[PDB]
Amino acid sequence: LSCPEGLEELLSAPPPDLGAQRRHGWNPKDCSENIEVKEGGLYFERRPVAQSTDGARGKRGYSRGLHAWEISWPLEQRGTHAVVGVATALAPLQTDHYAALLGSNSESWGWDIGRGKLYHQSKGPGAPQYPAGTQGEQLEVPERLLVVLDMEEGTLGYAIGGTYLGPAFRGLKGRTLYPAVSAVWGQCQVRIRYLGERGSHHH
Amino acid sequence: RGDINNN
Repeated sequence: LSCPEGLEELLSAPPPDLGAQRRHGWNPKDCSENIEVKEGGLYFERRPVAQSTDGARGKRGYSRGLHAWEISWPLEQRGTHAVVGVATALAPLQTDHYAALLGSNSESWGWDIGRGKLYHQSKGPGAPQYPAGTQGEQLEVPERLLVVLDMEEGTLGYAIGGTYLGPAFRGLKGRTLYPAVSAVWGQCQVRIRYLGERGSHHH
Repeated sequence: RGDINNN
């Protein structure tokens, strides 16, 4: 019942086709040097570079409306810091140590899918659990999760297993935000599947 | 390259 207006309808619609998936997928021209974007955007692979955290942005920045996408991140390919969220065009996408790079600054917001913590302007210590509460605490992030960006309310939230888990972050209005992840695992293959948009004020 | 994160 905390879902963005329009999300249920957006998710029930026929999914965007492979062309749309590529168009809204990872950007080969906007990722870490240590990442390769494959299949025209459908997934990326992080090369096995030591002492590096590496990010990617989607090709398309969202300034309005409701957008959603599915991230597929194999359970065995997460390593010590696997973070899923969004970033402005200004967020850094590489650093020379293993860390929750996405969410470590003012330009990025991330959920640590290993630890369950939220990062925005955070170096890690003290970061809050999401979703809050006992159900939320025991939640495991399976291979697939949905990322939901509501630019009318200015929220980012997530869904697993058919259930929206609530807004994770507020304070996103008046930005242009891109799908983003940060990864540390050699040879991880992280997929993005765009699920579409509802551009109108109430979606 | 053989480290904790498969590098």
